[PDB]
Amino acid sequence: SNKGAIIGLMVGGVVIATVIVITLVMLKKK
Repeated sequence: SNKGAIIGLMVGGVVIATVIVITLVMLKKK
């Protein structure tokens, strides 16, 4: 409650950032 649940999305978002990094690595190919 009150910016309290905002942390919840920060937990499952750590894995979303791991894929974004490798993404830029696949772009240089083309």
